[PDB]
Amino acid sequence: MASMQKLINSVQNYAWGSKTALTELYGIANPQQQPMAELWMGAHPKSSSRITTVSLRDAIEKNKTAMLGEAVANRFGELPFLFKVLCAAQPLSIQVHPNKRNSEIGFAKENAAGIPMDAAERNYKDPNHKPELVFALTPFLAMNAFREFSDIVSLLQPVAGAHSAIAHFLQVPNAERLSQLFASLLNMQGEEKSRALAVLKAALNSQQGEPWQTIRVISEYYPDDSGLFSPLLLNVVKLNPGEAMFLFAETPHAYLQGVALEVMANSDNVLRAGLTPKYIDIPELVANVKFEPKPAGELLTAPVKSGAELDFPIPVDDFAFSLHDLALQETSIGQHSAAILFCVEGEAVLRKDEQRLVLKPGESAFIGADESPVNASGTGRLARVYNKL
Repeated sequence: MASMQKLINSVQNYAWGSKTALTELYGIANPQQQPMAELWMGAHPKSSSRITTVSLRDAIEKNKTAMLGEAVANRFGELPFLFKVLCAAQPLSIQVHPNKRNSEIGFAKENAAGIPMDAAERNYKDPNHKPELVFALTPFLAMNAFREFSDIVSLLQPVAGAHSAIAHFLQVPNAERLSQLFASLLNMQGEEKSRALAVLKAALNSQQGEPWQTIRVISEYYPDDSGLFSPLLLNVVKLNPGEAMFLFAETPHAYLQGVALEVMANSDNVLRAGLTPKYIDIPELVANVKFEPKPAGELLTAPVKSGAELDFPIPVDDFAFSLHDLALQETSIGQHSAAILFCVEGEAVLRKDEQRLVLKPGESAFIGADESPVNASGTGRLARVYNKL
């Protein structure tokens, strides 16, 4: 193993992935025009990155302290982050990540039931909650958290007659009635559901702009989904490149279009909340959602610039994320932990003593804790996932 290891990374060819994005952005080969949904950078047991070839997982397993650093070897016992490029060419499902206590419970329920971790029925893979950070690489359309009540009221007007639960909320717009509204919409069946959707679709022809536009787009993929009402309840966000959001527990969100970097745990817990053909346990979902608005001005995470470094402070010990402006003069990039460095744009030259490693856009390198620091020079920006402990 050299000081700096250029990663060979997995691309997950999920059907919702873009056939072109990784190629357009990074020159990643795709002669067969497969959907390319996620590019994984990390040591996940199902699909670890490789180094020159051996599994990064396997390499770390053989000297955790040297590779991870003492702090991470102590606190986590494994690489504590998975770093992805996500390319959403179709709108994805609305999801909720349960809080710590409910995660402990769900994890235990599933273990007690003997559900394999890998089963498609398995919803809880960690007895904990860790936030997730999403950072836009191209303009990125998403939903995140409930709108202020007055916003929801205004948006539900044109569809007040779609369902009695909508009328009920409008009569007294509060958290309790929002919860009831959310549950009622998800539980609509048969003609009740079709009538509600008919009202909404008629509205889509007499309302202009957002979120009505987002509903139109989603309806091309989920034309019979009660989740079509969701943009009226949840904030629709359009991230410009370089903007980011942190997904809090107990909060519905959805990735709808575009390319983003995602920093997340290796193992997470997901409850679905719409835009899915799958079964939803509504009582469980509702018991794990906080029906409280989040103001639009609070949706983006505010980064902090210090010299050439832009940190995105994350309220969790597990992982940290920064962007580094490259210059032709070297700057030192150092950390107490394993790091993954990813060239966002431009070109990065990494140097450790006499070793040099060039990263073109879309390429990444793993730096073991023992090998910090490395000097970076070039043009553009380098993204870093690491651990601050």
